Amino acid sequence: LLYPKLNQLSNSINAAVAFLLEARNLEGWWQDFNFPQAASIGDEWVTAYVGTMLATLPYAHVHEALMQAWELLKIRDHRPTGEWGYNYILCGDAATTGWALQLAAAVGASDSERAQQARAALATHLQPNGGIATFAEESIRAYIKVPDLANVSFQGWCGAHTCVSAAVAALPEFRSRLHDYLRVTQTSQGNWEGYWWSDHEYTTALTAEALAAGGQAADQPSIEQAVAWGLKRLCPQGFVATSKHPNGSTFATAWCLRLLLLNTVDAEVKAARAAAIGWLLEQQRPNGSWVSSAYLRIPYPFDRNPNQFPHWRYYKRFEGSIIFDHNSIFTTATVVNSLVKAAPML
Ligand SMILES: CC1(C)CCC[C@@]2(C)[C@@H]3CC[C@@]4(C)c5c(C(=O)O)cc(O)c(O)c5C[C@@H]4[C@@]3(C)CC[C@H]12
Repeated sequence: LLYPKLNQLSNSINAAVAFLLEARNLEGWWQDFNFPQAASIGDEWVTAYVGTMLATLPYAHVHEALMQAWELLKIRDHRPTGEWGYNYILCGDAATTGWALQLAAAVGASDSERAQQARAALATHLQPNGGIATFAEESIRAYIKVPDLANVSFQGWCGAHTCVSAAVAALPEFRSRLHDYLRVTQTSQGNWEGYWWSDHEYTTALTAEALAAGGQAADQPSIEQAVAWGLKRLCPQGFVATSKHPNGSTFATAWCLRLLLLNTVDAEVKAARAAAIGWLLEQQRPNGSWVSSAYLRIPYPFDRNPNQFPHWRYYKRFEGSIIFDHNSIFTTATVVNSLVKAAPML
C-alpha cells in the first residue's frame, strides 16, 4: 500500500464532497441537465441519484444532507401515483423513483408511507417480458404535441429498459421479480446495454450488482463475465475510452471501477482498479469536480434499440441528440462514489 496514494484518495474524495455540498441550490437540491426550450433542469432525479451516490460516506454532515434531500423529495407529493420524475413539471418515471427509493433506504425511510406508495407505483411499470419501463405512455405522450411525433409509436420510450430495470433491481422488493429479465438481456460479451445511457458500464455495473446482492450461485458466472468485460474496457492507463472521449470518459471509468469491485480475489482486477483510481485522481479539477461526461441519449419515441442508432448529434428538437450534465454534479457524484467504494480495496 502506497500511503501517499491512500491519502490522496481521501483528499480527492473530500474535495469532491465539498464541491457537491456547495453545488446545492438555495433550497438544497442538486440540479443537472437542461432542456432549454421548456422542460428546464433536472432536480428530483439528480438529487435522488447524487444522494444515493453519497450514501456510503461515513460523515455525519453528509448523512444530514441526505436526510434533507429525502425531506425535499417527500414535499414533491403532487403526482397521484407517488412517483418522482426529472423535475416538478415532468411526469413520474420509474428510473427516478427507483433512485429515490435507494436514497430512502439510506436514510431509514424504506418503510415510510411515501416509499410504500412509490414502490407500488413501480409495479405498474412492469412489462410482460419481466422488465421495467421508464414511462407510462399516456403520461409522457402529453409532453410531445408537435404533429410529426404526437402520433408515432411510443414503444421505445414505454418499453422495458435494462438501465431502469437494473436500478430498480437494487431494491430488495423487486430484485427477485427482475432476475430473469436481467439474466436474459446479458450480451455474449458479458455486458448489458442501456436505453437512455450512452455508456454500457452504467447498466452493466448496476445489473451485475443486483445479481451479486441476490446471492444466487447460478448468477456468479454472469457476474464474472461482466467483470471480465470491464477488465477489457479499462485500458492499461486506467480509463475507459469512447469515440467521444478517446483519452477516457470519467463517467464510464467510474462505473467500470464499480463493476470491478465485484471480484476481490483476482490480482489483475485489483491492479486494474488501482490504475483507474490513479487516472481518476489525475483528472480531478482544482474545485474538486470531474469534467462532465454523463451522456444521456434522447432516442426517438419509437426507437426500441437506441444501441442500433448510428448518428447522435451532441445537442432543433432533441430526438436523435445527446445531452450531458452541464453542472458536472452527476459525473462528480458518480466518480466520488466509485472512489469511496474502491478505497478500502486499494
Ligand atoms: C431523457 C429524458 C427521459 C430525461 C427527462 C426529460 C425527458 C422526458 C424530456 C422532456 C423534455 C422534452 C419533452 C423535450 C423538450 C422540452 O420540453 O424542453 C424540447 C424538445 O425539443 C424535445 O425534443 C423534447 C423531448 C424531451 C423529453 C421527452 C425527452 C426524454 C427526456
